[PDB]
This record gives sequence, C-alpha cells and structure tokens, in this order.
Amino acid sequence: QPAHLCFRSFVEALKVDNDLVEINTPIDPNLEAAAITRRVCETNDKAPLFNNLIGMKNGLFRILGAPGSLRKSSADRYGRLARHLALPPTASMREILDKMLSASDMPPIPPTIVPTGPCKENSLDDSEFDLTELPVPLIHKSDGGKYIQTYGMHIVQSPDGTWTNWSIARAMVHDKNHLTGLVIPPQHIWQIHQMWKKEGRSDVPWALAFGVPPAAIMASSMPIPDGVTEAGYVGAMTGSSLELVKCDTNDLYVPATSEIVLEGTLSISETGPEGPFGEMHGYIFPGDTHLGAKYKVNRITYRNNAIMPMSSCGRLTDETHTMIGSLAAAEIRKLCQQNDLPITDAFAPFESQVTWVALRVDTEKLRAMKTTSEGFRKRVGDVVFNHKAGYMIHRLVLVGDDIDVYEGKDVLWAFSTRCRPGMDETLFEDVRGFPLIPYMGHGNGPAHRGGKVVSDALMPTEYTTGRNWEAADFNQSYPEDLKQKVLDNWTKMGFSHH
Amino acid sequence: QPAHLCFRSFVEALKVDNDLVEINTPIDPNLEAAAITRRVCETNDKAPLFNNLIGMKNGLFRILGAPGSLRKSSADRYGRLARHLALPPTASMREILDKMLSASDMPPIPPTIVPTGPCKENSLDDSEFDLTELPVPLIHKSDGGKYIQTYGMHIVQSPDGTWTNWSIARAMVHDKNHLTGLVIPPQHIWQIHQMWKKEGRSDVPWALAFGVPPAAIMASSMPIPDGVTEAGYVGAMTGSSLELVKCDTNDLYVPATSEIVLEGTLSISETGPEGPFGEMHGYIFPGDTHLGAKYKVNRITYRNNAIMPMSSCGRLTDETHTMIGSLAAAEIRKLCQQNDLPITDAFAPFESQVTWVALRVDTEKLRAMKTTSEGFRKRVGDVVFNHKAGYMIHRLVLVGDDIDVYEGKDVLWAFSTRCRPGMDETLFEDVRGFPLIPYMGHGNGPAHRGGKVVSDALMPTEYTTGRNWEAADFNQSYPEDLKQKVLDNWTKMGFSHH
Ligand SMILES: Cc1cc2c3c(c1C)C(C)(C)CC=[N+]3c1c([nH]c(=O)[nH]c1=O)N2C[C@H](O)[C@H](O)[C@H](O)COP(=O)(O)O
Ligand SMILES: Cc1cc2c3c(c1C)C(C)(C)CC=[N+]3c1c([nH]c(=O)[nH]c1=O)N2C[C@H](O)[C@H](O)[C@H](O)COP(=O)(O)O
Ligand SMILES: [K+]
Ligand SMILES: [K+]
Ligand SMILES: [K+]
Ligand SMILES: [K+]
Ligand SMILES: [Mn+2]
Ligand SMILES: [Mn+2]
Repeated sequence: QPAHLCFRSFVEALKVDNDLVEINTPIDPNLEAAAITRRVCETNDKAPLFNNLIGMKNGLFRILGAPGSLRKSSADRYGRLARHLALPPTASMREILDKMLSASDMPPIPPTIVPTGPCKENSLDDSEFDLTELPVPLIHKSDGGKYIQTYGMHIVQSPDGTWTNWSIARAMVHDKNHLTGLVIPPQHIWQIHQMWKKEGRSDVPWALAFGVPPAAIMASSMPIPDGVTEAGYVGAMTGSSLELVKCDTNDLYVPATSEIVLEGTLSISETGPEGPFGEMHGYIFPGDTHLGAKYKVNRITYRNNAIMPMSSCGRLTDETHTMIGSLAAAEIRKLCQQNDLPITDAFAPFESQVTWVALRVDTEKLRAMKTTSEGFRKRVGDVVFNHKAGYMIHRLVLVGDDIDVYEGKDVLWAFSTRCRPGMDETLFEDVRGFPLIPYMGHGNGPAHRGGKVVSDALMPTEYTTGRNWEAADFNQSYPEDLKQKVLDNWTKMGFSHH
Repeated sequence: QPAHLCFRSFVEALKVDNDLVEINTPIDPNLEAAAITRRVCETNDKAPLFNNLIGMKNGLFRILGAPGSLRKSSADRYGRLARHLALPPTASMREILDKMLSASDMPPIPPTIVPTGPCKENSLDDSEFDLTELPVPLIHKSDGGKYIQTYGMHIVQSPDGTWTNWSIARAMVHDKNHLTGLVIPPQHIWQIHQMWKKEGRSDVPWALAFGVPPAAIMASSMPIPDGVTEAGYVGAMTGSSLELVKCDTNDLYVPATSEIVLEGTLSISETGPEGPFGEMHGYIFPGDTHLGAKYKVNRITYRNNAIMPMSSCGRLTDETHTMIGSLAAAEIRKLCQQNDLPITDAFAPFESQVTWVALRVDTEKLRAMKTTSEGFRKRVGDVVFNHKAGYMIHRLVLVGDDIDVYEGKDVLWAFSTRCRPGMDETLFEDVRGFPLIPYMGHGNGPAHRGGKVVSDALMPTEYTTGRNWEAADFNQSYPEDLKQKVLDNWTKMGFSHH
C-alpha cells in the first residue's frame, strides 16, 4: 500500500528516507519515550520508532514519535509532511498547503466499505483489556494522566447520519475502560456532541483510530468546513476512495489499515478529570485539572505488531505547530479568497508559536479596491475571527507582495518596521478566543472572548500608487550584473543546498 | 598599541583572528565595495579589507567593511565587538554591555594631550583636496550621495567648553569642501548645535575622525548621558587616559591614531540636500531627499596608508543593529535600575529590527512592589519613552526571569504567548517617536510623535505568588537523571561548540 494510504507503509518510507531511528532496546513509556521524542522535535532529528516499549504485551504496542515534525535540512525540511501526501520530500509549504486545499473545489470521493483489513488481525473484548495495563506514555512530568491519544483520529457521526467527522483532540486514560479528553467549541467533535445531547436519547457512537492513513490524519488536523465528511475530502485529495471497515460493536467505519482501534461511546452526560497537559504553546500549568468529556471503550482491535504514533508536543517544533498552524492558515487563505479579499498566501509563523497568521496581499488588487487600512483591517478581521478557521489565531499580520509569508524572518521584519503600534492595528474583543493560549486561559481577561488583533504591515502607498521603497539588502540595493560578479568572485576573493 | 586603543592594531587583530579577508585587486567604491560588505553582513562572513580601491590617491584611502558585524560561529558570534573592548572573543553580550556600562559609576579619566601622532603623517589644506575626487563609496544604488561618513566620530563641544561630545551620525559629500548629514533631536550633536545657534555668533567648530580607537567608536554609538564627555567615559572604561592631539585649524582634539581627520565647521545657518540613505531598518525610499545640516571641511590629515571604516547598513546584521540596538538597550537597563525598576537585563532583539527592547524583570522584587500590570507598564514606559535612551525604541516587552532576553527566539515565544493583545499593552502617543522607522516617517501618523507601546509578557502570578507553569520542553518537562540518560545514550541509540 502507498505510504500516504497506510501508516505501516509510511513508517517504511521514513526508514528508506534515512529519517527513522529504530530503538530495539527497552524504553520506558513513563517519560523516556516522550523525552527522546521531545529532544528530536527540538533538534529536527530523525523520527524515533520504539520497538521495545516496557509494558508492551500481546502486540500492544510500539510507538512512533515525531510523525509530522521537521527534518534538519532546509531542502527537505517538510519531508515528513510530504510523505503524508505522496508529494516529493522536497515539497515547499505552499505545495503541501495547496495539496491540502485541492479537494475544496472537487466532488468528494466517498469511502469504499471492505469486509476486513489489518486492523482486525487481533481483538480484545471488554473482559480482556485494561487501558491502565497498556504502555500508554506519560508525555510530560506534570501531565494529569497518560495521554494515549495525541495522534489518532476520533470518528463521530451526526445523529441523522449525514456527516461523519474525523479530527484530532487529546485524550488520556481515566480507568480500565474510559478516557477523558478535550471536547470544546467550536470544534466539530463538540458540534456533533451537542447534536446528540439535544436529541437526548443516547451516548455518541464513537471510535478512535490510531495509525490511520497519513493523508487522513492530515485532514483530521485541518478545519475543513462544517458538515463536510473528512473521508470524502481525503478521497478527492488523493484521487482514490479510502477503504474502511465496520467497527465490531457499532456501525462506524474505520480505515482498514488502522494500527489500533478503540470502539465505544462518548457520553452525553458524564465527565471526568482531564489535564493538565503540556500543550502546543509550550506550557503546562501543574495541577490545572478540569472536567472533560468521558469516553467508554468497549472493544480494541489492532494490527499484528501495532504501532501507536505519539506527539511529544510543546515548544518548537512538533505536529502542533507544523500541522495545526499551517493547516489553519491554509483554510484562512481560502476563506479570505472566498470573501473576495485579495490574499494570495497565508502561514502561521513558528516564531509566533502559531498564534499569528501572516496574510500576503495582492496589492494590485488592493489598489483597485480604493480602500484604507482601517476599513481593510476591519473587513479581514471580521471574516477570519468570526469563522471557526480563525479560532486558534489571535493576530493577523497583513503584508504586501514582497514578503514571503513562509519565511518567519521576513514576516518579523515586515511586522516590526511597517505596522505602527496602535494606529495600524484593530483590536477585536467581541470574538471567540482560544483559551489554551496562556494569556487567555491563565491571563488577565476573559478566557473565551477577545484578545485578537489585525496588524496592518502594508505601507500607505500600497493602498494607492504602489510600493515606494527598495530594501537595503544585497538583492535590491545593487544591480544584477554587480551582484553576479560578487557571487562569481566570492570564494576567489577569500569568503565562504542539499 | 592595543587593538581597543588603535584602529590600525584592531585591523591586525582581525587578521590574526582569521576574521579578515584582504582584497588586493581593484575594487570599485561605486557600489562594489558596499555590495561585498552587504553580503558579508547578511552571511556573518569575515570582514573585508579593500587594499586597492579604484580612485585611491596619495594614500586616501583603503576601506574596512563590517567592522562591528557578527561572526558565523555561535561561540565567538560577538568577537568583533569584543575586539573593540579588550574582551575575550568568546565574550557574551551581557559581558560586552556590562563593559560599556562599567564607566557609568566611575570617575571620568580625562584625555591626555600629546604633541603629535600618526594622524598627522599627511595633510591636505583647502587648496589640495576635493571630496568629490576621493574614493568615497556609493553604498546603496538609490542613495542620494556618496556616504563618506558611516563609521567615523563627530567631535563638537558646547560653547562654554564644558562638554565635548563624540557620536556617529551619517554624512555624505555635498561638494569639494562640504558634507551634508543628519543632525536631529534629541541627539547630542543636535543639542550642541542648538547651543551654538542660540548664541548666534559663529558656526560650530567641528572635526570628524575616521578609524578612531575602537573603544571610542563604541562610546560614540552609545547614548551616555547629556553633558558627559565621551572621552573621559572611554578613559574610565578602559582604565587609561586616551591620547589626543589638537586639530591644526581649530582647538578640538582628535585621537592621536585616527586614520583620517576632517577639520572644519558645522553651519548654524546653512543646509543642503541630504539622503536618501539605505538605513538601519532595512529600507531606502528613492528620491526622499530633505535638507540636512551642512559641514565645511577646511583640512584633512591622515595616516600613511589610511583605512576608512564603512558600514554597509540595511537588513540584518550590521553595526546599526549590533551597536545601535545593543548599546541603547544597555543604557535603558541602567536607566530603569536608577528609577528603582526591577530590571536585570535588556536587549534589542535583532528579529525586531532593533525597534523593540526586551526587559527582564526580577520578579521577586516585582512581587514585593504589590502592583499590577497596568500600573507597572505605565511606570516603565514613562521612564523609558520620556528619556533620550528610549528614542529609537518603539516597543518594550516585559518578561520574567525564565527568559534570556539575549535570545530572540525566547523573547518571541514569551511575547507571543504571555502578552494579550490590547489588554496587556499600554500605547504611548504623547512621546517622541523615531522618524526613521518606516511606519513613522513614511506611515499613517505623525512622523515625530507617538507610535510606542509597552507590551507586558509577565503572567498574572508573576505579580503575586510566583510562576505557576513549567515549560513543555526537554529542559523543564523531564527530571534531571532522565535528561542525562537521554543525552548520554543519544549517539548510541542513532541520533546526531566551537
Ligand atoms: C495535530 C494535532 C491537532 C490537535 C491536537 C493535537 C495534535 C497533534 C494534540 C493532541 C497533540 C494536542 C491537542 N490537540 C487538539 C486539537 N484540537 C482540539 O480541539 N483539541 C485538542 O486536544 N488539535 C487540533 C484539531 O485537530 C484541529 O483544530 C482540527 O481542525 C479539528 O477538526 P475539525 O475541524 O473536524 O473539528
Ligand atoms: C553605529 C551607528 C550609529 C548611528 C548611525 C550609524 C552607525 C553605524 C550609520 C551612520 C551607519 C547610520 C546612521 N547613524 C546615525 C546615528 N544617529 C544619528 O543621529 N544619525 C545617524 O545618521 N547613529 C546612532 C548614534 O550614534 C547613537 O544614537 C549615539 O547614541 C549618538 O551619540 P550621542 O548620545 O552622544 O548623541
Ligand atoms: K478535521
Ligand atoms: K501599516
Ligand atoms: K555617544
Ligand atoms: K501579560
Ligand atoms: Mn471536520
Ligand atoms: Mn553624547
């Protein structure tokens, strides 16, 4: 099976890329596996495959850390994300985000039901598993539980059957047969959970699939629109119908090659302690436990020699930056374009801890609008900050066509030099805020509202007659022949890709 | 003579450090020398010494580019600044800024007058030089003149003789015997020029010395207090009285080992076209010429085989970042401490294009103040933004003790995650603004007023009971033994200073 359609094949691809370290000696899931993974993420090293995890039993489980993190080289920096999507390993961020957006104007390709698959090779009924006896990692020393769920896909369906959502949301072990996790507005797992709670008749049929097709975990991390079934979006993106199999204990369908599947219910009534967790902005607040959603597990099925992927998330750079930030930025780019805003590109700079998105403006189109900064900022912020795709983003930075938004140093330069504090910004207090950012949920104001801003780093003539400066840099302050002469004589005079 | 006390010895030090490239073939001062230097600054390469400059005649002049720019290695990154100050080349930024501040609580050591020095080896009277016939560089293609003065020291004295100021301010060739340049408030050259204009009797006696003692050019770039003679501050910093010689045509005193000295007057009445220039924030605005101060040159004296230092300034990283930003930050740290504010460290992040200063707070002292963010922000901004040392800085970022302000990634992380836009900031519109920042002089509001902000990236408990988080990073989320085990087994398991 191709790497983008089968997690086991993806692990083989990373090996053949010389992008894997297999660790065949015993590793402790209590902090050690996550510490190694954390170090990998902070240094852009090879992904670790823990083949000998202390507490593994009867095939549950090996761990792959850092499945969507960065490579050290600039030329294949995003190669692990490219390997989720059948793209060359040298793919740019623009190419990855275009691939993720490509299905937005295609007919869905609905999934195909097959009678069996590798995920059925082994099973444990309700009398045969205990989630407290599996080698579930403790990821950060102060975590409030063992977070089994950092890179699996939750599967829930609307009561009327018309929408099946796939998404990533954290969850930890509560007891032998329950998890607790985050289920918060405006996320689709929360929107579906509210539909079942208003109906009021039963708990939500649920499955959680680990080690799913890589293209599916990408879509699971992306804010594609309300009501859109991720499986058909991934089908259209990849050009192929995904093969799914029915759960044993409910009527949901899981990817045939899933490494591990939990089947059960998400309660419409019960909660349990959840968190704290070391989160995407780089913090944990010890002891900060709150009631979260409660999941009951009725059955586990799994592949022979099953592999659990794990995100050891926190400070730069991991899946919570490469996938959450970039995929939200992609969706925001499309949302702006569909609202007739002249945005060509969007990216969440890693330097902002993916709390900003930089929006590259087609300034020829802006000039034809005959508008002003105050009006344009307000229009952009109203579109983005009133939409789910803007939920996690607190600062939008508007930049002109000379800035590559995929280059954080250039965004920082533009922000710092082109946006006058206060005057060139519009604050938004009456929008949904992202409580996970420390300055929101642990800050001075309302955890769930406000704290957002549009920062206009367009210069005044970009709205009127055009750019009126040249950069004071090698590229722009010297003619072409002279630049080429300098480059051609560089090593000769005495000075210093893959 | 020691490197910190003699520019010629400093050039020899860079050679012996393997930090110089000598370029003995002909190089054009029309853009080529500056293009090479620009490339050096953008890549942290070795400093270029142009020994064969097209248009040199009778010893005027060779050029040294990038005299205060960065080295490539992390371990001696600041080595060229250390070599200005007799510090080891591995000196930290904290150590360099402490050395620059050390004289602030010492008695001055006034200079010593000597009868001659190397700067008298050659002379040209008013009938013998023409500034348009020297190999003065064109530094950026769109510059409004040939900027002879990018790394020399202007020397002017108060009418009453009690204060002699040394400072760097740009100047370009106007005609055979005049320069034009920037002389703007609140700079000391401007404050002295205003004293002479109010007296109203004569033009300002002036000298401009190029290739001065490195320790002197550092002080020339620092906002030491009003009324303080830089020569006695440098004397105290270095522990030695500087040797100076009298000018031939006026009663000012110049460093004995200066490479090149211009003697003349700064007009109290005349102006001439000045600029545009590719400036420290990374921009040039073509055609943006304005009237500037006008200097008359009456005499040139120079060393045999004189060397002119040159800053090819613009985008990161050059002297306008390493010295302007860092030295202003140093002075702001001291100013805050003298106003009883609990600041331990200050630095202007390069990522902010040295428009921000991050202020590290001693949060134990903050807690004892029993204050709030709104009150503390206002107090800090009032102290800094009402003082000359805060002139060039538009955003102050307050951070707690866990942040190393000399590390831009950590400042960016703190800013992005701990400061709620709007609520955790105070805007300052009624303070002097720095018109050179594009969003000021080419922006939407008043060029000379406002546009400043204090951004509080202290978390709420830092004012009350103490830090309530741990970072989700390798350092803080794992115990010491486990970290050491991971590090000790790193290369063994298969993973990857001077
Ligand atoms: C890649 C990724 C995405 C996480 C995520 C993680 C990763 C690795 C974790 C598990 C390591 C840390 C926490 N995560 C959560 C999360 N969204 C959310 O609501 N709760 C979370 O707990 N997300 C983001 C979420 O997947 C995106 O917002 C999707 O757009 C949600 O899908 P939906 O649009 O269908 O609701
Ligand atoms: C290192 C350095 C400092 C420049 C500078 C440059 C460099 C290389 C240039 C020449 C390349 C670009 C422009 N410069 C100017 C400048 N200050 C100013 O008023 N006008 C300027 O034209 N400065 C800053 C100035 O030297 C500091 O603000 C000093 O504190 C001024 O001394 P003072 O406190 O005694 O007034
Ligand atoms: K999704
Ligand atoms: K602007
Ligand atoms: K000075
Ligand atoms: K704050
Ligand atoms: Mn969805
Ligand atoms: Mn001064």
